[PDB]
Amino acid sequence: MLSGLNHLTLAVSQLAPSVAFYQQLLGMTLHARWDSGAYLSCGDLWLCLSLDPQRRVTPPEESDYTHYAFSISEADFASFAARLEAAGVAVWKLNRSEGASHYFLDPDGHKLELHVGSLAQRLAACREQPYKGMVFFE
Amino acid sequence: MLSGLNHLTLAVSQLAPSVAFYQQLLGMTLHARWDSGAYLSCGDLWLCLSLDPQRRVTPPEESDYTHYAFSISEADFASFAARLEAAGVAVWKLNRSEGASHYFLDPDGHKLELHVGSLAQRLAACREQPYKGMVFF
Ligand SMILES: C[C@@H]1O[C@@H]1P(=O)(O)O
Ligand SMILES: C[C@@H]1O[C@@H]1P(=O)(O)O
Ligand SMILES: [K+]
Ligand SMILES: [K+]
Ligand SMILES: [Mn+2]
Ligand SMILES: [Mn+2]
Repeated sequence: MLSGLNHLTLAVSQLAPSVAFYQQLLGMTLHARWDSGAYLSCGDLWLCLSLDPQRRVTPPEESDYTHYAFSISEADFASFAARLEAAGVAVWKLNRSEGASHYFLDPDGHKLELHVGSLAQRLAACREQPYKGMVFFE
Repeated sequence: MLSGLNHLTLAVSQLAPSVAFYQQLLGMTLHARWDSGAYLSCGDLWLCLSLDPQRRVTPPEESDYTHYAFSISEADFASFAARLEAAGVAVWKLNRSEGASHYFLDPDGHKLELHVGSLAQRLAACREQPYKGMVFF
C-alpha cells in the first residue's frame, strides 16, 4: 500500500543556481549538498536536486503540462508571488482554476505552482461547476 | 512561506490507460474524472492526470533523472514490486542507494519509484558515509 509522496527529484543543469532558487527564493530548508546534488525540505516534502548532464534549460512551450505545486496560505500568497516576479522569475500560465495560483518556472524550466486550496476544496468546487464530462466516485 | 507539496500533475497521452495504472496497479484512490483529466489521492498526495496532446511516450534513456517516489512500508515493498513486475511494468534502473527502492515507469515514461525510508534516514546514512564533496547543514 502506498502511503504518500516519499520524495521529489528534479534534474538540474547547474547545482549552485538551483540550490539558491529553492533555498533563498522559495525559502526551503537546505539540509545537505554534494557535488552531484542537494537535499532540501519544504514542510513534509523531501526535495532532491540532481546534477544531470542530460538536463537542458527548457522553455515552457517545449515541455508538457507536468508540474509541481507547493502549498501557501491565502495571507502569504500575493506578496510571495510579487517577490518572485521582482526576482525575475518567469510566469508560464495565468490562473484559471479555483483557488489562488501562481505558475512560475525554475532555472531549468521545471514548471512550478503556488496554490491556495486542498483537493477537498477543488472537488467541492467541481461539483458546483463540473468540467466537461466530469464524473465523481464515492 | 511554503508548507509542503500541494499537488503533483502528470501529463498523459491516453487518459483511460493512465487512470487504470494509478488506480488499479498502484492502488491510488480515484476521486473524479473528466474528458481531459483525473484527480486521485495517495495518502496526503493529491495527484492530477492531465490529458495532453503534447505528451510523448518517452523512453527512459531520452529523459533526465527527474522522478517521483512514493512511500511504502518495509513489509509491503517486496510483494508490491513483484506485482508490478508480473504486470509487465518496466524498470528503468537498479537500486544503488540506501533503503529499498523499485524504479519503474508509468505508461508515458514518467520515472517513478517505490522507496522505504525518510529524509532523516538518508541524512543519517550520509553522515556515516558522505557522498563525493558532501557538505552538511
Ligand atoms: C490542480 C491540477 O494541476 C491542475 P491546475 O493547476 O490546472 O488546477
Ligand atoms: C533520493 C533521491 O532521488 C535520489 P535516489 O532515488 O537516487 O536515492
Ligand atoms: K488555481
Ligand atoms: K534507495
Ligand atoms: Mn496545478
Ligand atoms: Mn529517488
